[PDB]
Amino acid sequence: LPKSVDWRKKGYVTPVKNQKQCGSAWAFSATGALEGQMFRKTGKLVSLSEQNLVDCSRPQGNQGCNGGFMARAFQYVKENGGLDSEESYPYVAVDEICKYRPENSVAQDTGFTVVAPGKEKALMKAVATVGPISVAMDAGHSSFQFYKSGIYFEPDCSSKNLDHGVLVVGYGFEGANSQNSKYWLVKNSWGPEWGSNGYVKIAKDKNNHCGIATAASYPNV
Amino acid sequence: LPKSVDWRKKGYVTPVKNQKQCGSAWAFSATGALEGQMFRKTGKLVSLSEQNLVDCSRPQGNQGCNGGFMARAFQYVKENGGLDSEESYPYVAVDEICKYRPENSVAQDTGFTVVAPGKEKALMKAVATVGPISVAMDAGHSSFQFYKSGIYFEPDCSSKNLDHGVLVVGYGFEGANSQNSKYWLVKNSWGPEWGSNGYVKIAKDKNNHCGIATAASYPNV
Amino acid sequence: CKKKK
Amino acid sequence: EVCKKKK
Ligand SMILES: [Cl-]
Repeated sequence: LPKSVDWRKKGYVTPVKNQKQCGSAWAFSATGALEGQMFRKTGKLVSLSEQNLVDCSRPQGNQGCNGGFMARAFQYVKENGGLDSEESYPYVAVDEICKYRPENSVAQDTGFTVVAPGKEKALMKAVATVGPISVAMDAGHSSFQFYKSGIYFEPDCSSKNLDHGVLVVGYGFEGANSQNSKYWLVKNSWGPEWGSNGYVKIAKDKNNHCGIATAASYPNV
Repeated sequence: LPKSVDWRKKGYVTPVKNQKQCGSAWAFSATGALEGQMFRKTGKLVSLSEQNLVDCSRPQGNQGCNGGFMARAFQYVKENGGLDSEESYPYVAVDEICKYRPENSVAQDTGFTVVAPGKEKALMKAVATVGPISVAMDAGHSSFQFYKSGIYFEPDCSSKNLDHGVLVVGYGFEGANSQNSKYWLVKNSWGPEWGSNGYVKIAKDKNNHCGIATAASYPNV
Repeated sequence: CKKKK
Repeated sequence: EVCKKKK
């Protein structure tokens, strides 16, 4: 596998978005992964509607701003037959009535694939061959809110208690040697000011730090 | 006009590039604008050759790595009949022999349109109705070199003596009021590591800050 | 598991 | 004013 991967360099990733005061990270993580897969299928990068997911996917088990799951989001897109563009269905960071219109849909999926749980090498292989991957992580620590740069390593991080959904867009390493100071390249949904540019380098191959490889998946397009 | 526009979310914009030690920003700004207009015309996003412009547009008045102007580049593309892809005419950041190949051309323009100088409302109308717009700006400040987050505002910025070419890919605002804390979304050519993933928010409706609306133009395709 | 807010 | 090239 490549020593480094960065799907942003290849056109797979939309700009950093901001969920604001709505517990909708699961929706941003799912649209990030579907955006990468729809791009690989069509050559066209089109931002998808988190608000469509927040307002419409309660039947699949999501709870809007009260939380949800990326896999249930991909299940909604499958059952619904489509998912609207963000341009047509803007984000307002509150729970609202579903306004989905098929004429505005720009994405579809047939289900989703789960990465072998707990296995960072399985996630490295999925990232290298598929594109961006949705993942769950433990973001429940003040060090995460205040993160600015460098490889994030939180001693109290859990790989099982996962309260946040984010997007792995790549992996890399700091310094001349490919095997040390390794990290996952993670797109967050807290705006471009958080993390200096909205991304965080999470320690890689350090025992599934913060659970990045515990519950990783991507839509089937 | 729309309260906000972000052409990156519609597939019009290539990933951030890096001009390195060569004064070729005018070339990156021009290929960025032509990339957006070719996408609007064909639905296909194809990275364009800045090296083609650096090496071949001296007759039109450009000076390669010593500087140039986006309108002279769009004039070159018109007189030349074409512009090669980035893949077929790679970037090497030094002045080289013109190797333009018509068989590798993936873009054309019939000339260019100029935005009324100095008018940010005219630039806003161009950005909203056309796509990404090439603009000149005053980037001669350490505050720009070390920019990372927020709306950029530099007291020493000039609106008339401009040393850099960049691409306005949209505009937006912070907060809930669309009529204040406004910004221009600007793509730079200093690599993704610079700024916010290669981008900067420049203060909008603050008296043509840093000259963004002084010398704006777009190719006609 | 728990919801991913 | 000055005629700066856009480097
Ligand atoms: Cl110009």
